[PDB]
Amino acid sequence: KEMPQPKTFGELKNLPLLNTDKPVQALMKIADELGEIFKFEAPGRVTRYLSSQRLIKEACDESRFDKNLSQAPKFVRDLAGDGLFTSWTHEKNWKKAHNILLPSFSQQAMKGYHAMMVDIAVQLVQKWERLNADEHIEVPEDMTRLTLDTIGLCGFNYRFNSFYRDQPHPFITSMVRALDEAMNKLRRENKRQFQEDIKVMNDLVDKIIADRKASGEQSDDLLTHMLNGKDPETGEPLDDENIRYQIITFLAAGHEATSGLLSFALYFLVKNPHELQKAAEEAARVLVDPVPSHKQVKQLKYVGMVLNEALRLWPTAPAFSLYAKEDTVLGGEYPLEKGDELMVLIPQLHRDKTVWGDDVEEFRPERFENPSAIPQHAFKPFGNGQRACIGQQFALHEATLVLGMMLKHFDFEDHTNYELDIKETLTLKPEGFVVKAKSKKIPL
Ligand code: HEM
Ligand SMILES: NCCc1ccc(O)c(O)c1
Repeated sequence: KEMPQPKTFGELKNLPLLNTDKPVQALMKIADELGEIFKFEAPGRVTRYLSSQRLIKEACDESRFDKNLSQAPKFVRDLAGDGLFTSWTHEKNWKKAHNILLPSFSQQAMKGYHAMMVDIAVQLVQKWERLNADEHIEVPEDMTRLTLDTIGLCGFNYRFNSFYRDQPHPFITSMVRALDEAMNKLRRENKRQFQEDIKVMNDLVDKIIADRKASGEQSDDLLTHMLNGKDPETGEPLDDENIRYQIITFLAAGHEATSGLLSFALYFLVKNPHELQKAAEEAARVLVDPVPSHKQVKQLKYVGMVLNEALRLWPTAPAFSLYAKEDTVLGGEYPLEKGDELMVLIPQLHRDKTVWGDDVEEFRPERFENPSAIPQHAFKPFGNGQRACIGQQFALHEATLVLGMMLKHFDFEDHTNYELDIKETLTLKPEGFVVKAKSKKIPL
């Protein structure tokens, strides 16, 4: 078969369709019009956007396709070097870092990060306790303070102290503006600003790395695990520059996807008072202590379904790219040559009615009551295979912990009847999402 293609702009091909503040949402509507697969061209490039489980299940075959650096990864490499998110699978550093870090990202390791995550989670609860009557919460704003701070502490025992600030730590300022300057190229002076922001970031990370080496200190952070770890295959440790790239990667790549998830989840729950009540009821039943234990977080199952359903509707890291390792036919109908690229459009996958049923636009956490009912590769918010999100257990333990506590400690009002507005950076979030809290007065 011959692939549909969206509207073209003379010599710029489909490029100007990406000249927009909301390009994922623009691609979703094209997929609505054109179906499970379309060709997208720009000067010098072509890729194909996939939307059906039928096709994505083959694109997720790792004997046939591997991770491609385009978009999210390629421009981000300018700040995260050959960290895990921005390295090709065949780069020696990717496989080294993968084998060394997998153990520090498992469910087991979350027990070691648990206390630092509760540290920051408590600051968030205390902030909201301490608002006056008539004040309100800026949700993605507070979520982003929390996830950056949690990553900083779990990653390299460094405190950005975001809940003490109107103006973020200069590193965060630099990293935010550096992701902005990366993302903005997707369509095209402050080149020396980027160079300054990179240098702010490296100098800080290399400092903490040297300081930790000089001190000999052992703590419960990822930096300790990186300075200590040896790859079983090569027998080598990571070098100091690579360790710095990983720390920046966890911050640049991990914080926003995770605050986005918390924000959408809260958005869905306030728009669906029956499901908020069910999740509040589980939080009260389970979180019986002043501060949550790791084990109690594992017990918040409904809260976990809530998060999964939020990720289904609005996967906050919304697309990833693959290349064909050899000539191959996709779907029985589309021949591809080696090197041919594909984009997996996750929010559209997650709306595949053949897989989810007809109610795909509905918020329904009970969909995830039995995960084995979901066909393979139908739900991919953490990507695929050996290149899937190393931070997934981190991200979900964090979101479950935090949502669980917010639900234990507060009732919520959508006091403005907020109209969803999805801002896109490298990630997705509900821009301007605001709520009022009313404390249940449960002491920490
Ligand atoms: C809800 C939050 C998150 C979502 C939805 C998410 C999603 C994803 C996705 C889709 C990819 C695949 C990218 C690709 O194929 O090009 C990925 C990779 C990755 N993510 Fe996340 N992520 C989240 C949180 C985090 C956190 C908290 C960390 C902290 C370390 C993190 C670190 C990474 C890294 C290092 C990779 C590359 C892994 C590899 O290729 O070896 N992520 N993530
Ligand atoms: N760790 C999440 C990093 C990330 C952010 C945006 C994306 O589109 C993506 O594929 C991955």
